[PDB]
Amino acid sequence: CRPPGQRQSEWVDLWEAYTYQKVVFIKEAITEDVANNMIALTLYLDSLDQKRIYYWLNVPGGDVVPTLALYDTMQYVRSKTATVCYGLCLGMGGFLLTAGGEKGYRFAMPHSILMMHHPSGASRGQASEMHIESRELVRMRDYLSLLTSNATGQPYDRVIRELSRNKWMDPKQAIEYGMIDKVLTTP
Amino acid sequence: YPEGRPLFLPEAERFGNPPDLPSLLLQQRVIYISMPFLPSVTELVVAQCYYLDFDDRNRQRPIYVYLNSTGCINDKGQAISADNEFYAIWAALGFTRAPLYTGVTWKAQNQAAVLLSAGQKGHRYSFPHAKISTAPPVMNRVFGQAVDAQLQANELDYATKYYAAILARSTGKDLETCQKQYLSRKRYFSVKEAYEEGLVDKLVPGFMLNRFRKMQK
Amino acid sequence: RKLSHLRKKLWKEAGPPPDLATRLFSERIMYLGMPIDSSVAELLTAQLFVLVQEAPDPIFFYINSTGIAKSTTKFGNEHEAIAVYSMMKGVQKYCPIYTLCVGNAFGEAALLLSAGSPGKRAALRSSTIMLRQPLQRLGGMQASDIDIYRKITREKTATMAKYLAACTKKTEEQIMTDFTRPRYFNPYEAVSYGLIDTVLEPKEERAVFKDWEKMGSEIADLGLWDDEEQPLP
Amino acid sequence: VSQLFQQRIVRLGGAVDDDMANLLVAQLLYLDSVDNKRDITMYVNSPGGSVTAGMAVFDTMRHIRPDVSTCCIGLAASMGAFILASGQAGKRYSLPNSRIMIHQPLGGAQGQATDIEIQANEILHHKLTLNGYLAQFTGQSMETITKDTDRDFFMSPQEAIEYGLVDAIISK
Amino acid sequence: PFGLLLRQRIVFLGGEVEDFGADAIISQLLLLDSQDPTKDIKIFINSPGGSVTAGMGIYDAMMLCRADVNTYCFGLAASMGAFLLGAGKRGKRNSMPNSRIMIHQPLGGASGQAVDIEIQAKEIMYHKANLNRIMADYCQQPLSKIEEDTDRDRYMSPLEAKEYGLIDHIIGGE
Amino acid sequence: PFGLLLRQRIVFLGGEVEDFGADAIISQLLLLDSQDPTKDIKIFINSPGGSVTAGMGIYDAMMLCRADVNTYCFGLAASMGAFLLGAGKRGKRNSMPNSRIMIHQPLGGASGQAVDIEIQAKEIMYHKANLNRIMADYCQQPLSKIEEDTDRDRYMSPLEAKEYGLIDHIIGGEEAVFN
Amino acid sequence: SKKVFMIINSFGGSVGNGITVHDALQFIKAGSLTLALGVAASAASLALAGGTIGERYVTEGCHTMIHQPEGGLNGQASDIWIDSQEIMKIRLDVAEIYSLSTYRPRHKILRDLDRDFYLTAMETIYYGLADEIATNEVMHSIVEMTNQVWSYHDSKQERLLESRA
Amino acid sequence: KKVFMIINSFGGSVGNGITVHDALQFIKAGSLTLALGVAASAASLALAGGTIGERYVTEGCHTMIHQPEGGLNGQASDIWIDSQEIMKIRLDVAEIYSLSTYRPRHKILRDLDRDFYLTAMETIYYGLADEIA
Amino acid sequence: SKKVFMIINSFGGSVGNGITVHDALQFIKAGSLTLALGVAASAASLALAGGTIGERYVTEGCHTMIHQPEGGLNGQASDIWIDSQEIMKIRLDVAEIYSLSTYRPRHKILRDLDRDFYLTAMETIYYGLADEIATNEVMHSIVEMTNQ
Repeated sequence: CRPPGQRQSEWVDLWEAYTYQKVVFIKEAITEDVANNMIALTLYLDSLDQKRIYYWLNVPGGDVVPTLALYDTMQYVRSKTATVCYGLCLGMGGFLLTAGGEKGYRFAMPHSILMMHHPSGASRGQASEMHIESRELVRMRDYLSLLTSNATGQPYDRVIRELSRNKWMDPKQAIEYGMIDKVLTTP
Repeated sequence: YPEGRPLFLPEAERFGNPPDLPSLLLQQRVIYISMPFLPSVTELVVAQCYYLDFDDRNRQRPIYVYLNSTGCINDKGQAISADNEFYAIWAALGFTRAPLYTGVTWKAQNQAAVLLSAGQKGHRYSFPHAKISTAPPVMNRVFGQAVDAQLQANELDYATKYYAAILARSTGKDLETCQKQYLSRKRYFSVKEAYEEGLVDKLVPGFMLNRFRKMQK
Repeated sequence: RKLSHLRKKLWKEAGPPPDLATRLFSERIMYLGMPIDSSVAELLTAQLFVLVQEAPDPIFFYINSTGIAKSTTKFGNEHEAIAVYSMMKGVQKYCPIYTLCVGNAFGEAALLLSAGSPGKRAALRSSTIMLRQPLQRLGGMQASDIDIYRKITREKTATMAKYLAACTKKTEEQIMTDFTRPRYFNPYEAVSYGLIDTVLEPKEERAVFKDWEKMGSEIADLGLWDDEEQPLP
Repeated sequence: VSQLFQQRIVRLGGAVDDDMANLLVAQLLYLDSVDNKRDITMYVNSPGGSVTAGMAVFDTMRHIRPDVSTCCIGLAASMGAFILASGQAGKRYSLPNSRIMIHQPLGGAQGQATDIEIQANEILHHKLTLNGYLAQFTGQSMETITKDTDRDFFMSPQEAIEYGLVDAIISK
Repeated sequence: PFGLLLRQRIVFLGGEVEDFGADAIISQLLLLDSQDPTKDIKIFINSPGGSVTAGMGIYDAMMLCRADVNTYCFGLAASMGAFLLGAGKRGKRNSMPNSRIMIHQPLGGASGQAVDIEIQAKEIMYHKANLNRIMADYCQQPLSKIEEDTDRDRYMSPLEAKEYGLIDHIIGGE
Repeated sequence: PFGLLLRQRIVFLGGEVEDFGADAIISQLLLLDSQDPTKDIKIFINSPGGSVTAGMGIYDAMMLCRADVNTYCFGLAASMGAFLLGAGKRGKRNSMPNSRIMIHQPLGGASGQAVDIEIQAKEIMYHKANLNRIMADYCQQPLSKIEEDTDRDRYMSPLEAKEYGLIDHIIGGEEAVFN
Repeated sequence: SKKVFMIINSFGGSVGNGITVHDALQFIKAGSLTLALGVAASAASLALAGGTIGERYVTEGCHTMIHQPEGGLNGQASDIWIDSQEIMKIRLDVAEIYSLSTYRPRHKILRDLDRDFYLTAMETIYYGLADEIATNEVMHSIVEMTNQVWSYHDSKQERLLESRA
Repeated sequence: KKVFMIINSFGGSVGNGITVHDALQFIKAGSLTLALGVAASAASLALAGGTIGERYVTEGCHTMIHQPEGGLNGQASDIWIDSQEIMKIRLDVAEIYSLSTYRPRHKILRDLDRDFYLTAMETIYYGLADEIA
Repeated sequence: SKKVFMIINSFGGSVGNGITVHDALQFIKAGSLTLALGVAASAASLALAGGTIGERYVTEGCHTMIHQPEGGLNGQASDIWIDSQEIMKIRLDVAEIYSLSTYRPRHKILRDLDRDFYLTAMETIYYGLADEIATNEVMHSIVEMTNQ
């Protein structure tokens, strides 16, 4: 998916060409690097003007802190946000799918595969260090569960019990569960 | 289609400065040899020489050759490349027309020391704390009969006599003398010792120390 | 003079360029978003010199940094943060520098969070501002280094305390007593301490209360030895 | 080693570690259990070692009942040299061509300002203790010994005779 | 040389405590309990510590022995050799005058996610509570300063630790 | 088979000489001396070098032995085996007709602060002087010539060495000495 | 104008390279303002010392380091000796530089080289590596100097962009 | 005006084949899909994703069809959950093949079981392709 | 420029590449002036001998080393045998090319490819692989041709 596609007058790269139209393709699992690039892109796109930012996600997973940073940047910008799911949204990608446009602007392709699970993490040290890290990670689970529950409309206690293991969904299950809002078809 | 002729500084001052640094130095007729004499440096220096003697109108504007390389031998004394990379550079720098000024920034060692000496008399520069050193040529480990090692000894003796010839022409000494003093054992020269023996001739022009400037202020 | 020519640079030079870095530098936005290191500090100094030279117009500084590195990976030095901080303090009298914390700002970046022009210094409500335990995960020295090492680490730790009191208007004794364990503030606690001037609440809030999880059942009957059920929320 | 071991020979060979120190300590304790009077001799050939293991060996040597005569063969370097210097007075021998080195402790540290400062002052503690013991063993003052241990001090066996580490040479 | 001491009822708890070494020591202590329910068992300690699981197993074996258990410290007893050094009988804990004793709080391993990390943090809080309790029991010290000193790794000379309470005698009085 | 030879007062020093290898040989020579003081020892040297420290340890052991310690080089004796072979009793050093004898200086290095570099240069220079002084005494050649020769990288046949003063007899009667 | 600006924040680097950058700064005929930020080890300290006297600024939290070069040798006995002579002559070179940049006695400078010696801003001024402590007002003055020097090129660029636009 | 997809892919993850199939169906003007040499599973899905009537295969081309692959790791219940999704993937792939080949879905599942190779003519007959180049 | 100047300095390369460059240089209509700087190993010696005869220049300090093809090969006995026969055929190809470039008999060329074979400037010109010492005026004129 490299070839620069022609723009208004010149040859510009495919992903830069997309962002010229506010479209932000996220295609890699969210590591520090991709998250920083997408946070920067979101901030600059909101800088140009305020129309709307569509995020097309193919995320197969990712790390928790960078994903929450990207979420907070999406919420901070003036322009609204819509998230479409081309391919699949797993874990923190399935959390980003519930990060933009609560009012009926989450779409998914018909065979997109959706998955949510409680955020992972790992850290060791002293005893007290493990206390501090464990308390922080429990705070993180609770925050992401509050966000998931207020995004989908499911009870907080239900979400806690559901996401402890992996949770997989077809787009029909995702509409019925409240994860997304519409499924893209030929139109 | 049309033959695109590279236009040079007298008529190219109207096209602005070059974008990056190596293009700047090439335009100033400076060939900065900052990296050991690998085949890459040889190729690049040959191309720079070919471009510089390509369309100089007067080809008397000297070519500057600043050195920051230990030549064809690695830091730990074992050859990193061969003596033929030096010959190719040296030969190339000879097929031009302009006087060849050479200078040392920090280190001119083992081949770059010879190439340093091989500049114009009266126009070899160094920084006042450059370290110069001359060592015998070194081959890299190859396997075989006594005949293969004898062939390598013959090749290394051609290389040693070559360097001794250049150093004799530069330092103005007896040929076998220059072989004995420099190439016989790995010997170090400060800037003053190197000047004493004809290795270098001057510091870089305009070199003035800081507290010296202060006390002339 | 130079306003119309920032405009002209936009017209001819700074509109076409593709790199997101180039577009951001056109928008006077400096995104510190990576363990701050030597390369990052030199880049930020170059950007900030050129941004001064463009105009006395303001600068936006987004900070999503995990300190000089994560505690599970090799650290750098504390001198990159001091270099960037000194550059920012020198710049500020001639150019406003809004400094905004998206995500996280651990230790060194916290200084870079607090070094924005007063009154223009904000962090998102969902951020964390960590004054973490001091420091140096580099452990490759010997005993022949001990005589120097103390006179470095204090030399670094105390330097930070000083700079932090020149950003929070506090007493360096408090900052020294607070270093001893990583103390990470909420945005409101940060404004109380002085690290930031405002807190950026979102336009809309999503997360609600979860206190409806509390049980509230009666105290256990004195004649009911509870079993060993160890549950999870 | 057993062939030497039955001869009341304990080999401190090679750079010391905690496993080598455990082996030395077990040998010394067993040999003291066998016979509390008849002497133990101990060949020293080591370029260094951890300070704690050397301290363990030195204390085990001290408090057992047989005198642990130390004979240097080859080399003794700054932690094997301290062990060699700690043999029973009058019974610290050297081979005529062996060399003796003394120099300061070593080791790394990592952690917070507090933890690595603690490692720093424990290294100072090692340095103080070693200098005090060396002053006990040679007879020179704290100042000369501290200057000597400060920088790599290579010495010949004879010099060590008049500098107190060794008692004699085996030219016999 | 070790086996020739194992007939004189001596156990070397040298080197870092790990699963295999601790298992070996537990087996030796079972054997020595088997041989004679009365004769003294001496344990020599030289270690930067190790697992708190294995160390607690060694502690249990030491307090299973119906025989007396002496502990001697050679050089380094650190964070689990200190714990097992103080575990000898009251009145029979010894160290070399130049031995270093350092007290510390346990450390844990890593498997999984935030619920699993919860599980492990509960483990290690329990272990820290238990180490503090037992250590403040045989040192005859309040839990306050044991919690205070364990959380800061500070090496201690044998006279200093003897004033603390870990050891009962120093071999030489020095 | 080495047990029977050790009973016959024959000690083998073969392969690279190292610290532990030295300690083993030192012990064998001390055992052979303390058992029997009047019967000679034979040490066989086929060794491409070694450590100067370990080599001087073995040399001290050899010079302590009351029982005259002959040496019999076979194959190689390179720059540290050759010194030990030259440290047998005068008149009782032997070599095979086609052994190769090398005399040469040691290598070395240093790192970090050049204080230790100057100390290592001083220690390598000590090794040079020490070895050469005793080499000159037993080769019965001027110390200047020995210092010059110990510089030059070169093998020699046992005929050249027997002329040079190192060894004293060639086992084979110089009938299989090949150049 | 054309007075070079060096910005120095470097925790290491071979000493010979610091000497090279020092001399390079030396042969430039106009001035040379060197500003050290945060740190300058041996190489970067030699770079800092090479600025024009009156324009070697060091920031308050900057720590320079005088120490002798760290090396490693591998070769024969003559190679060991000749290379240790390399390193000792380099130490004397650095002592010469620090005297001709600080006016301190070369004996004391050589002692400071012997054991790695860190210096903070005030002491770095005291020995003679830098002239002024770069406090905030000094830093303001430096960015003003950059403003004035860059503004000539800026005006050239102004006129060119006026033509193009 | 019609996306003309040249296919020559010895392999790939099946989920990516599904994703490319969805992307193909997303655009409304038909898609031509010409397979060369080989079209394995992740590309066999793409080949079956072209416009019925405009999917071509070359005489030399061979078509691979197989069930998805996966590695799992974790507790017993994690393994159960992950097995359930791989089964969902296999059922979806069988459904896509059924839509393109008009053949019993259970039969297509039976044929997926092991690695399945089709010559160009068997690719035509099965239904993944329509014509021969 | 009705001549293609080809500047040689390369320490080796598979001999098949030298054969390819030799054939190409012998195929193009335009002349060829091949200059050797420093060294010309196996493939470079083939490329140097490949230029127009009479315009194969070599500097005073150049060396030309020609060695027989060296290969490596694993497998069953028949595979080793077949690859062996092919490598011998390549050795004969190279010997014949040198024989036709230098006019020496194939048997004296094959005798020389028995072992690595170094030749100086005079030795190379005598042998026939090059034709003239490269003096400064030579590519004075070469550069002037590229410019005129």
